[PDB]
Amino acid sequence: DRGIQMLITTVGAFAAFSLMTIAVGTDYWLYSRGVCREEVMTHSGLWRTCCLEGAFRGVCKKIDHFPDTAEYLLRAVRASSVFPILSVTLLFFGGLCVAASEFHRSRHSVILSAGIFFVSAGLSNIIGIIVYISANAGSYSYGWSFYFGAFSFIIAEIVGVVAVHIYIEKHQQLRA
Amino acid sequence: KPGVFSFLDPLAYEIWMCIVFAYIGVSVVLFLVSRFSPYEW
Repeated sequence: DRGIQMLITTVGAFAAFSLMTIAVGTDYWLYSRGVCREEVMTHSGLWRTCCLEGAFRGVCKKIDHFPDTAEYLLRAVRASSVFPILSVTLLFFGGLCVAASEFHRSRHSVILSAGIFFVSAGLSNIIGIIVYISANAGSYSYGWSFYFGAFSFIIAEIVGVVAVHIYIEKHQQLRA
Repeated sequence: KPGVFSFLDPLAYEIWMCIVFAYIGVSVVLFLVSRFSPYEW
């Protein structure tokens, strides 16, 4: 299953990265009652909240974040949203290692480095979700943008496990 | 009428989602640090 594992890792990395940039770029993270200028149903993202019913259909402005040191640190991280963006870079760095993996067969650390990048990126997503949820709370529903980030975490962990498996079996074959 | 799946009421649905995410993350990391090391294996 050596061929399918590499194809799974290469396909999975592209799926995890593409879902991440769409989740960050799009603004359907949360459905809430608010104003995009009375208040109406709105769909909120990481940077913009926009109403989806009423006379202001589709028109919207940037989300303000700053309206208590612990609250300031949570708001600063949430306003910057570095963790979801950090997960985008780690997928990008992890994808490059997998692409460069099929070039340098002699160096077996490049594929393991990709595995660490995918595993580390998933930890940046769950910490990004907790920061986003905690700041949101401090009725609603989650759109497909939030679930894209949730599904980008599961795929990143699965590809990381497969990437580590590929490296481990290579050292097992070298030891044999 | 106690609705079905009411035993999950004490913890909000946000916690239940993040517990599954935390469980998957811990399992992968524990496997990563215990299997990737030549000295350990």
